[PDB]
Amino acid sequence: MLLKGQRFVVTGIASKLSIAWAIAESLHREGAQLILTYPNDKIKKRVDMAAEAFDAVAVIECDVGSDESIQVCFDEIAKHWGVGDDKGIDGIVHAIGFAPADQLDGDFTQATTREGSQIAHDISSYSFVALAKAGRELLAARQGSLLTLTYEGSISVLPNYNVMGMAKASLEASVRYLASSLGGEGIRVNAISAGPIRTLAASGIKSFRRMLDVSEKIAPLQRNVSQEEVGNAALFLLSPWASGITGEILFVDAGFNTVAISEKIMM
Amino acid sequence: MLLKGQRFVVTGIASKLSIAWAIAESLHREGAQLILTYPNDKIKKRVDMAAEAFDAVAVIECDVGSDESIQVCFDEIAKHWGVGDDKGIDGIVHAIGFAPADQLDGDFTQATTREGSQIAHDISSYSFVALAKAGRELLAARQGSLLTLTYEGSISVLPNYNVMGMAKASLEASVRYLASSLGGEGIRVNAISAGPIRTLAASGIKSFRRMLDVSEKIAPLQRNVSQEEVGNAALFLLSPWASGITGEILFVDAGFNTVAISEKIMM
Amino acid sequence: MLLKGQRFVVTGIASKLSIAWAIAESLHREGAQLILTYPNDKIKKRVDMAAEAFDAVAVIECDVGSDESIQVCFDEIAKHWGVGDDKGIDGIVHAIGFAPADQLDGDFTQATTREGSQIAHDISSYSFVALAKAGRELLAARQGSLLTLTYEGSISVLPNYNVMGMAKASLEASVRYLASSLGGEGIRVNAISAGPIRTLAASGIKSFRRMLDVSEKIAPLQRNVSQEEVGNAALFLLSPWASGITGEILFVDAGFNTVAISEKIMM
Amino acid sequence: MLLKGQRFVVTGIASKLSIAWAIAESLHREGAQLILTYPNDKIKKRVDMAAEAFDAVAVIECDVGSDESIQVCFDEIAKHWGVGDDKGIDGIVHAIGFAPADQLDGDFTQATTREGSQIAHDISSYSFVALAKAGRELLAARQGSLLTLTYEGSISVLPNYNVMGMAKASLEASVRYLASSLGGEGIRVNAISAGPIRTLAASGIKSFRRMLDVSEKIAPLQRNVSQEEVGNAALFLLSPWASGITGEILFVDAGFNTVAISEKIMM
Ligand SMILES: NC(=O)c1ccc[n+]([C@@H]2O[C@H](COP(=O)([O-])OP(=O)(O)OC[C@H]3O[C@@H](n4cnc5c(N)ncnc54)[C@H](O)[C@@H]3O)[C@@H](O)[C@H]2O)c1
Ligand SMILES: NC(=O)c1ccc[n+]([C@@H]2O[C@H](COP(=O)([O-])OP(=O)(O)OC[C@H]3O[C@@H](n4cnc5c(N)ncnc54)[C@H](O)[C@@H]3O)[C@@H](O)[C@H]2O)c1
Ligand SMILES: NC(=O)c1ccc[n+]([C@@H]2O[C@H](COP(=O)([O-])OP(=O)(O)OC[C@H]3O[C@@H](n4cnc5c(N)ncnc54)[C@H](O)[C@@H]3O)[C@@H](O)[C@H]2O)c1
Ligand SMILES: NC(=O)c1ccc[n+]([C@@H]2O[C@H](COP(=O)([O-])OP(=O)(O)OC[C@H]3O[C@@H](n4cnc5c(N)ncnc54)[C@H](O)[C@@H]3O)[C@@H](O)[C@H]2O)c1
Ligand SMILES: [Ca+2]
Ligand SMILES: [Ca+2]
Repeated sequence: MLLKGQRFVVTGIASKLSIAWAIAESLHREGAQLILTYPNDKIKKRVDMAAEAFDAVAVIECDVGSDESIQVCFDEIAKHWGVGDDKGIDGIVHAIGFAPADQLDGDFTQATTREGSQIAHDISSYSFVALAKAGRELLAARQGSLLTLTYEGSISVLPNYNVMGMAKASLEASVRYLASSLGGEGIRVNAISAGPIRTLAASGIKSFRRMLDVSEKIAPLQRNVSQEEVGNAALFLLSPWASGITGEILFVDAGFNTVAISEKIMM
Repeated sequence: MLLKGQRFVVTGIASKLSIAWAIAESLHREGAQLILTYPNDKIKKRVDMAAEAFDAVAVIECDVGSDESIQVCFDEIAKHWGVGDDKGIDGIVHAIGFAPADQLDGDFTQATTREGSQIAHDISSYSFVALAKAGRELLAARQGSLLTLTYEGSISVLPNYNVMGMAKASLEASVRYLASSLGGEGIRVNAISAGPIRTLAASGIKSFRRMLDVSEKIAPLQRNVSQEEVGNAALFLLSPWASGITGEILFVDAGFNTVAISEKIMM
Repeated sequence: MLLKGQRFVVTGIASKLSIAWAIAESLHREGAQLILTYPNDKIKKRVDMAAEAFDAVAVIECDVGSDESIQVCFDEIAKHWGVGDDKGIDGIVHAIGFAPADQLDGDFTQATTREGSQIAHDISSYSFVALAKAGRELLAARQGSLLTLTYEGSISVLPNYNVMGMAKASLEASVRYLASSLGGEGIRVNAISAGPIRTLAASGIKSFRRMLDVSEKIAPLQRNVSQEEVGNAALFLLSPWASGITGEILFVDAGFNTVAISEKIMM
Repeated sequence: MLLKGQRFVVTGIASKLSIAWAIAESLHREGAQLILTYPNDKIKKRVDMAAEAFDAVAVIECDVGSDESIQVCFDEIAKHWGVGDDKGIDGIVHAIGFAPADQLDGDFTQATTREGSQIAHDISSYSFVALAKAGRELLAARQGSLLTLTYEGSISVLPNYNVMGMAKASLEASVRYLASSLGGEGIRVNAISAGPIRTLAASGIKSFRRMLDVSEKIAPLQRNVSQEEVGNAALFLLSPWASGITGEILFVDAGFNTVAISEKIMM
């Protein structure tokens, strides 16, 4: 229905719990054709299953740490989607972040290192600019959009978020800059700031479970959001319904970012 | 399809050019049942035509300047929508603003008066709280949402916007407060900040046309948004797709709010 | 020293605990001449003592609820400060807020009334515009500045803050508008957003003491600010040192506004 | 007077036009002892002259691109300022930014490269964290503060600012994180967002002069700020007067950041 005959490149699918899986899901449900990318061979398995679940046009390798990797990915994409009068792409989904585990443990000042910061910014922030660069002509040809996933750590302190907070502030700046750079070609650029999501994996970590729990206690809706809530918001922003929207950070966080002190917290 | 069997109260329809008409339109298109309200008898005509175009369950009077007017409106609504096991309302749309014309002419300090400010805040800002108050039980019964329309004048100066800027900052605060007050009942509260819209009427005013033109010159997409772009974004926020979103200000302004100085402006 | 021969009008002194007392204090310490205003006869006593402590040029009545009251106040001020070649005023301090007590108790939606909102906006927000209006010519003559006191409730929910949150968002909009309206005459307009202050009175209220305590627990400096911290920041903004600053909201809140979830809160 | 017997480490002095020169100046004027740092041997000359003008305790090398360079700098500083019962430092001033010239020319997407972004973030953003790290114990011992210089490009697009916009969003995130990490030791962390400054050098570049000119046209005070305005604001934030302030971005930009469309711009 809504995305009939529209084409999307989705990155960052690591598994069934990935927000990007849910994004892929929402897009497929609405009639879209997908190419999915994978960073390495060990993650390739989970991507293939997504390929299966959603009838993926193609599954292409893409390490956003490698400009060469990105270039060849977009070359491959050109051959499915860059030939004919109907050439182009309707969206690119960036759902990639990484910081060395040791950057995110305890005191920001003690834990943050020159290299970890460099890596965090490269993979989490520059990579979006990199995909914008490689996708420009295809997106331009269908006036399609770019979408990234961010987080409130950028503008508000949360413990152990650390250098990812810096990397996300950076990525949100890139949203604004790209929207200015690309809007002349009718390409929209947007971000969703997802709330903390209770996953299987995440619930594993005492400190993470704790953060999830104060979240629910602060958030107006008195819960954490689900992946599907984020996927449907993403669906919206990638859809013709969002044609008037560029440069937006859309919070899908059950209202967390708007509270200073909740009544529930007062004890 | 998307809003099949869902019920919405839409205010602020003054004519075919009204953003609220386009909102009503988007909601109907997706299968929704509408009650439309009108402030006075002279505006009633335009509302009726909307009633016609969209098969309105009902057309009820509602002056958001009168608590009594609002109460009786919601009494009337109770009789269509507050009986049965399926009782309740899926959304309320607030698309009402007013300031005395003389508040909005030239120097903010010279032009702003105690009474005009009072009127601007009452009709433009308190009225949303007022509808929240009267709608609480119906919204609560279907976990539905509230939606208002705002503008960037709240946080950024634009000439002659004046006391509406203050009134809109207020209204956006009310979005945050209501989201906190109501979220425990599963009621979402959100706002769209629309960009300047080129209408027939508006194009009439030299000073307005001028503001429209610098807008297009600043905005990344190099245009002003259409009512339908705002109606579809509203559709989204009122829909189950937006179930993870409360407290949001969603800009539908073709990216204006994100620019400081455009390259086009540099001359 | 720093404010030798400079003249300030200070409002909002209700007692020794008032932030405005501390502001007056900082200004006097640095060599400034003060006129202090009082709203009513019962508050006049505390103002007089301030007059005593700081060698006030004059003590004039000023109910910011009355345009007539404000006009005559500025007439009186004209006679001390509006004659000679050295005519004018270096600053006006607005430290006035009020909402009916019943507006600020429990559920925002249940508690907020049309009239309380109206009163909150009138006294807390419009009054600053009103003083700007009456002071324009005097400020213009010495290129002096306006300063108001706000609070984070405007942009972030805190319980029972309610309609003052709306009133403060409004007042901060007025800061931006006034800065635009008045800057052509070299008049600066700024605000301080004070953190919660532990006073004698305030510590009286269980709910207030509780809010103070979560504050200290969230704030980076692990304490609440003192009146004197706010008075010295105010001193700065009213001083020639702040000649490049207009339109600013300066947070003096020991860093509260920047935290989402503190480590101390995590239990 | 105000900073009698207080000690500051100032970085980023490149010449007499440097904002950091003006900062040094303001600090000295108020009775402070300075150590100044230099990045390389060719810049060392301008630093020495500052050493002369302000009676610098010491002039130490510090390339914020080298962790080793930073460590040894703080070792040297320890020997002047880390011995005795009065050991410690009252402030550290970070006034360092760099991006490869080619990152800042034309289309953000075309011009931005993986390496330029990496370099911009390393020198402009991580370096502040690096100084925080090395200075922690000295600052802790006198409960002193850190101060950085930023710019509105972080949150609002300006042409050719590009990857520095991203780097500055990052640096402002670091301000928030550091304020949280360090506040327990009574160390404040703040930033000034300076407006565009008309310098000799800068006026040289057609595109820069143009940006300066639209600035003056947009800014409420109808001018650009001077270095001395920034130095005095810095003086304030480094002073005991600012003891209640941490995590702040203080705009010293003559009100630019608050305008959307000026009346002067409307043509
Ligand atoms: N889960 C949450 O609580 C939450 C909340 C807000 C923001 N986010 C953001 O959502 C995004 C997606 O998170 P997620 O939970 O779906 O999984 P995630 O955190 O694993 O997202 C990162 C993804 O990028 C991939 N990736 C890592 N390095 C790569 C490289 N060099 N090249 C290519 N791909 C690489 C990973 O394999 C993974 O698929 C992230 O950017 C995250 O910051 C998540
Ligand atoms: N058009 C734009 O450029 C633009 C941009 C941003 C924001 N907005 C906002 O969008 C909203 C809708 O604007 P619009 O262009 O559709 O028309 P509008 O500006 O006429 O919206 C006001 C509506 O409220 C109604 N109304 C006024 N007083 C009332 C009262 N006392 N009781 C009940 N209803 C009353 C009016 O009749 C009208 O239908 C407004 O709040 C406006 O501030 C519009
Ligand atoms: N104390 C805090 O925790 C805190 C924190 C942030 C913001 N603030 C703001 O600081 C400002 C000063 O607060 P405060 O603690 O010094 O005392 P306050 O809250 O009593 O400030 C209000 C002052 O205005 C006066 N006033 C009230 N109605 C008036 C009228 N009609 N005309 C003239 N004057 C009138 C009052 O008598 C009083 O002096 C307020 O605006 C408050 O919102 C205070
Ligand atoms: N001038 C403006 O218009 C303006 C406006 C807003 C922000 N700012 C910010 O103010 C700060 C100071 O700018 P400025 O105009 O005084 O001069 P600048 O732009 O030259 O500031 C950079 C300084 O850092 C030094 N530096 C560069 N690489 C270094 C390294 N590897 N190690 C150590 N030092 C290094 C430079 O030599 C110079 O002294 C910058 O961070 C800039 O972004 C300036
Ligand atoms: Ca937004
Ligand atoms: Ca600020």
